[PDB]
Amino acid sequence: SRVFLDHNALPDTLKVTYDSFCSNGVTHRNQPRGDCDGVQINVPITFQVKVTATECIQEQSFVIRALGFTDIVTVQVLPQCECRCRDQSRDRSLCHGKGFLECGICRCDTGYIGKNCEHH
Amino acid sequence: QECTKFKVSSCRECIESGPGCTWCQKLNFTGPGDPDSIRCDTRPQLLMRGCAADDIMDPTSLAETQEQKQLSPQKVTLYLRPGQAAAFNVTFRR
Ligand SMILES: CC(=O)N[C@@H]1[C@@H](O)[C@H](O)[C@@H](CO)O[C@@H]1O
Ligand SMILES: CC(=O)N[C@@H]1[C@@H](O)[C@H](O)[C@@H](CO)O[C@@H]1O
Repeated sequence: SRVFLDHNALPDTLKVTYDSFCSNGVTHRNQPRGDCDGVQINVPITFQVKVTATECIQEQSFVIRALGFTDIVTVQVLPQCECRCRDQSRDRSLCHGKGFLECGICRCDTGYIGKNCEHH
Repeated sequence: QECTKFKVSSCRECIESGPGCTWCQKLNFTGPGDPDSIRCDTRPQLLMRGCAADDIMDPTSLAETQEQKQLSPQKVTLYLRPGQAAAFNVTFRR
């Protein structure tokens, strides 16, 4: 009847909270771990896990388990810090063809200056 | 919905400035009297200045699950943007 959801020790860069949607419409929000009482036979209970990174982390994994049971939810974490901008592959005229286009900005080749590498 | 950056010079630096920060990749977006940092702001702010929705870079936290006994799913992959929570539900039934 007493079901707790928790995870193994994590680095300071990861924060995880649990929302517990127990029976009888009893709901707990943003707690250190999942916690519900009762749980009738074959009656599913849902926990909403929220994971927040404080910086661009190195990939790693961790596990979530219900105390007293051998089940394991494997959680793999990856950073989402890269921008997928358009490059100049289909236009030799971009940046006057004298610099690299990086997320809207031209990084001119040596000897070239200007926001579009036009001068000098 | 808030973005506090300081003289950011790239999209990466912008994204690292906060979860509400986005980057406009539109060519010539910068005016004569403006620093490249102008490209970095909240989504609504960039739209106001004419940046098209598809020119706004905004990597977002995502959760993908895969597939038992008491707990499900069994595998979860999270892509985490700093400061932006990724959410996924775990179901317990016995
Ligand atoms: C985003 C997500 O998958 N979380 C869901 C939430 O949307 C839903 O309102 C709640 C009640 O069923 O269960 C989980 O918390
Ligand atoms: C894409 C854009 O608006 N930039 C224009 C470019 O198209 C044009 O060829 C050049 C010279 O007229 O001036 C700016 O670089």
